[PDB]
Amino acid sequence: SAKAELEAIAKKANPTLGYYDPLSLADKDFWGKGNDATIAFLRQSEIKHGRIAMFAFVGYIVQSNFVFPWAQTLAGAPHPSADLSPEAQWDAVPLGAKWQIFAVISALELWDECGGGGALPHYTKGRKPGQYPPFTLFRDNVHFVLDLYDPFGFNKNMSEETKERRLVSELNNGRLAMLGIFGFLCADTIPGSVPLLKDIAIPYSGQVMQPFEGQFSYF
Amino acid sequence: KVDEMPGATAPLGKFDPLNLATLGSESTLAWFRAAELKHSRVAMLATTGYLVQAAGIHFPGMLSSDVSFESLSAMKPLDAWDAVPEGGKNQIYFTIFLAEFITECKGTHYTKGGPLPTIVFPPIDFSTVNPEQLKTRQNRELNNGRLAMIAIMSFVAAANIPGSVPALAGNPM
Amino acid sequence: ATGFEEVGGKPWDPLSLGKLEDANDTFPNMFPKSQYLQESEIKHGRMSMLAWTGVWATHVGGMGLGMHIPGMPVESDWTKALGVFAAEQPALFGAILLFISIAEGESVGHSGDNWRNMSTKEPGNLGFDWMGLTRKLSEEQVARYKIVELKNGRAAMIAMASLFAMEAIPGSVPIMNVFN
Amino acid sequence: GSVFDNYVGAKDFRGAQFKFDPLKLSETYEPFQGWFRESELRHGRTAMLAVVGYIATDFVRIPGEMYSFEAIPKSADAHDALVASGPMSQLLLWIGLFDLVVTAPAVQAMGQGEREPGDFGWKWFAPSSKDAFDKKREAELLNGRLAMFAIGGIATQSVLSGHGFPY
Ligand code: CLA
Ligand code: CLA
Ligand SMILES: CCCCCCCCCCCCCCCCCC(=O)OC[C@H](CO[C@@H]1O[C@H](CO)[C@H](O)[C@H](O)[C@H]1O)OC(=O)CCCCCCCCCCCCCCCCC
Ligand SMILES: CCCCCCCCCCCCCCCC(=O)OC[C@H](COP(=O)(O)OC[C@@H](O)CO)OC(=O)CCCCCCCCCCCCCCC
Ligand SMILES: CC(=O)O[C@H]1CC(C)(C)C(=C=C/C(C)=C/C=C/C(C)=C/C=C/C=C(C)/C=C/C=C(\C)C(=O)C[C@@]23O[C@]2(C)C[C@@H](O)CC3(C)C)[C@](C)(O)C1
Ligand SMILES: CC(=O)O[C@H]1CC(C)(C)C(=C=C/C(C)=C/C=C/C(C)=C/C=C/C=C(C)/C=C/C=C(\C)C(=O)C[C@@]23O[C@]2(C)C[C@@H](O)CC3(C)C)[C@](C)(O)C1
Ligand SMILES: CC(=O)O[C@H]1CC(C)(C)C(=C=C/C(C)=C/C=C/C(C)=C/C=C/C=C(C)/C=C/C=C(\C)C(=O)C[C@@]23O[C@]2(C)C[C@@H](O)CC3(C)C)[C@](C)(O)C1
Repeated sequence: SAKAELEAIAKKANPTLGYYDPLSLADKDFWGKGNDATIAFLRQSEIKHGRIAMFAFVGYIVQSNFVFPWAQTLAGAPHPSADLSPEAQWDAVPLGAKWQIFAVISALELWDECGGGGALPHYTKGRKPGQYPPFTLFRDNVHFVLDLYDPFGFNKNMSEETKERRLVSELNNGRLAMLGIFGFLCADTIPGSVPLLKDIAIPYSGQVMQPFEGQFSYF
Repeated sequence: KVDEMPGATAPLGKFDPLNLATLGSESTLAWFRAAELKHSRVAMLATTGYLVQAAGIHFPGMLSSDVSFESLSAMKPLDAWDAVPEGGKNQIYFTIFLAEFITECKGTHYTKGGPLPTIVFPPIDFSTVNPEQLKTRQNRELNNGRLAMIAIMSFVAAANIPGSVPALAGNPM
Repeated sequence: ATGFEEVGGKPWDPLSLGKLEDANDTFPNMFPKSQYLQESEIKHGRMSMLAWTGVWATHVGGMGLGMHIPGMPVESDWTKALGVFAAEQPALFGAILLFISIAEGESVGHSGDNWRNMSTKEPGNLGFDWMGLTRKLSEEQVARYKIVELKNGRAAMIAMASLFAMEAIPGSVPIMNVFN
Repeated sequence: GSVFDNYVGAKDFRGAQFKFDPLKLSETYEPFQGWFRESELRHGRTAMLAVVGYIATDFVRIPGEMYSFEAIPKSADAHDALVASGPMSQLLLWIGLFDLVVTAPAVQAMGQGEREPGDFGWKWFAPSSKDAFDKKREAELLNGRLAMFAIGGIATQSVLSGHGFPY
């Protein structure tokens, strides 16, 4: 089943490429959980990395472009620079403000994975037969409408012939901008600037995998 | 039967020239099976535990009260075994001494057809993992151990006899 | 599985010490009933499993263990280690002795006479099944771990008899002259 | 037996059924189920005050020489520099006294079935129903259980760090 379900959607992303599997990673246990939770976890991860990817690349361009002027912190408040590297605009974020960025993600990462309740309905399915799903229920606590992925609802008008043009595209759309990150974000760390890439964040950023540039260490 | 057994791969198939699988009963072959399974896992951890302990990976802090991790910026990885103190060497054996018990005290012992030695702590539910792809892994597990049983003997012979191994004698160990 | 695998599958009572109190009418209730003998054997076994491990974990050097709680008194042998601890730490020694005194008194206070078969409890059943074990296990395992506790109690009682004999008779157990 | 349909509070952060009895305590110690609830309600209330009571003390301090910021720099030390002078002996005397004359007769009346556990007679604002009173009870249980972990972190990190309100 699980091997057959990729080969149905292999031949839709690229019929010349087709079924891509030399490292044989989609048939086999992670922590010991079986084939049906194998593909759906890898069909999971390939788009979570890709959903951030489109949202990174659009997020990169506008920070190289026009910066955002107001008061950012309560005292001083200068808003780190316009032309300057969004790479190290991320490091020029204050120490406090990085935590609430990470904590609201963890509020959404706690949100994505639980499973349906034993006395009330709260959550969707996980990886047993689940898809790669959205969040779909934002009404469970005392809050107002900030439905995630749904600002101004209207997605109620497309059928199963038409939704496959939106799933499989974003697969390939998310793979482009994923390569669009590392094709650029290496080109600041190294010179080499894949075809030609020059008027840029001119030193290296400094440990792009670092959440926190300076304040606390571990030794 | 040597046919239908993980460990029989493509380049040799049934590798038994001196006919040792026939030498006893079926209970005999099951003993040699999980011997090689256990000989593998010790040698895989010792070969990999030789390569690091030689490049300077170096746990931060103190191993014991005064014999902290200077055992790596010093003596060879074949050494630093008497440098580990006795109470430190003792709990290693006894965690192993405990781990050899659940291995033996299952409901069915493996020479009576029971299961191979499983993980002592955090035993995920296990190889409910698609038995076609289970057979490919137990070939992977044993072959890496076959290579590691040779390799850990290479690492001992290089530490005793200099020049006993050509493209490996020019290595500081 | 039976508890008798080392004596031939049969109840090992040479010298008939369980049959006494019933052989004759001549001492009316002066020998213990089966229920009292069964709790004594479990209790002697449980105290011996703790005490052997205690003298084994505090022996320094040799095979030894030399493990030592920080702040307690350093004493080489186990023979004098109680009286040193009793003098130096009165509050800790008094709280352990009170805890042992209450729990051991509570063992018999709620149940009937043990010396006579009138107890209404299983022997060895102190209310310490906190882990919730035997409420999750099945009856074959629960009956099995009782025998495991018994024989390990029995191996430790013979150990404690060896540990007593080596210090009263210097050549008594020869496997420890060498072992130290 | 089966404490879960004998009481309330078998709910996680959501309100779905959780049934948190891993060690089977309420089955092995079945006559102590009322005492278990009584203690948990006691510990919870103590924690909910001692959370709030604590960390709201780095802002305000009642007037007086010892109270107002003089010999007591932080909120966390406030024990064993105040024990000697009297207010800890005074507050031990009453919490003691109260515990020695009314809540020990109260827990005597629980075991005879003459008292619901954790009652004390503070029926001023109860919704006076069955579905709504359980929801108030659950909201008390779920808050009190969080306050136990709360001051467990707040008292530990303030000896370690020594900082103000974010410890
Ligand atoms: C490509 C893979 C990769 C690599 C190589 C690293 C490497 C590292 N990660 Mg990281 N990480 C990764 C992927 C990766 N990450 C991913 C995918 C995630 C998930 C989002 C994380 C999440 C993560 C977290 C949450 C944290 C790290 C941290 C670290 C650092 C740990 C060692 C340390 O403390 O050194 C010292 C730290 C550095 C060299 C980097 C920051 C340097 C600052 C500016 C100070 C430099 C001064 C001084 C010389 C060094 C430290 C002193 C100290 C007093 C500050 C190290 C540089 C930790 C870290 O950096 O905290 C400081 C940390 O908290 N990682
Ligand atoms: C678990 C509860 C608890 C405990 C043990 C303490 C303990 C302490 N507090 Mg504290 N406090 C608490 C809760 C608590 N507080 C709460 C909830 C508040 C907010 C009002 C305060 C506000 C507070 C201040 C402003 C100060 C202290 C101070 C002190 C210290 C000296 C004693 C004193 O003057 O108390 C004073 C206590 C109060 C003014 C309020 C206590 C209110 C109690 C909890 C009411 C509940 C019981 C009540 C009798 C029930 C009546 C209900 C009715 C229907 C019958 C001492 C370490 C002083 C100090 O030295 O600081 C370090 C000080 O200046 N506390
Ligand atoms: C180095 C090793 C040492 C560290 C290891 C810790 C030691 C092991 C744990 C010891 C536990 C003692 C056995 C349990 C006794 C508790 C009795 C009880 O609570 O219910 C017994 C009573 C409950 O009373 C009952 O109430 C019922 C209503 O539900 C009915 O009315 C019953 O009739 C009535 O008996 O609770 C009381 O304590 C009330 C009297 C107060 C005085 C009791 C004596 C003091 C107890 C202190 C010891 C507590 C031990 C701590 C618990 C674990 C330790 C982390
Ligand atoms: C789940 C059940 C657990 C069972 C426990 C057994 C395994 C435990 C492993 C870890 C012990 C941790 C205790 C911490 C204690 C602690 O860390 O102290 C540290 C202590 C260090 O003592 P040293 O004398 O080195 O210290 C002196 C200095 O510290 C003073 O300067 O090490 C021990 O004593 C080693 C314990 C080995 C004990 C062997 C156990 C029993 C098996 C015996 C079987 C062999 C003979 C029979 C063969 C047939
Ligand atoms: C079988 C079993 O039970 O085990 C379990 C254990 C456990 C833990 C449960 C499991 C797990 C989880 C695992 C293993 C997760 C691993 C995750 C991992 C490994 C995540 C890396 C991210 C790296 C990034 C994003 C790098 C960015 C790098 C960037 C952005 C760079 O620029 C690199 C950089 O170099 C440049 C290009 C230029 C230089 O100038 C500077 C620097 C250095 C910045 C598994 C899988 O289940 C297995
Ligand atoms: C003569 C001279 O001069 O040249 C030298 C050349 C050279 C090359 C140096 C020599 C050599 C020998 C070599 C290269 C020897 C290498 C030997 C080898 C191959 C050693 C592998 C060990 C495997 C390990 C540690 C894996 C553990 C894996 C563990 C602990 C797991 O977690 C299992 C795992 O499955 C789970 C349960 C979950 C799964 O999700 C996946 C993972 C992995 C997580 C010689 C012969 O000496 C001579
Ligand atoms: C080697 C090492 O280092 O380990 C350490 C840790 C270790 C092992 C923990 C150590 C210890 C301390 C120990 C052993 C302490 C022991 C304490 C002990 C033994 C405490 C009993 C309380 C009994 C109660 C409250 C009974 C209530 C009984 C109740 C509530 C009942 O009504 C029972 C009832 O049954 C009826 C009548 C009928 C049933 O139908 C219904 C139920 C079940 C409800 C050491 C010595 O320090 C060593």
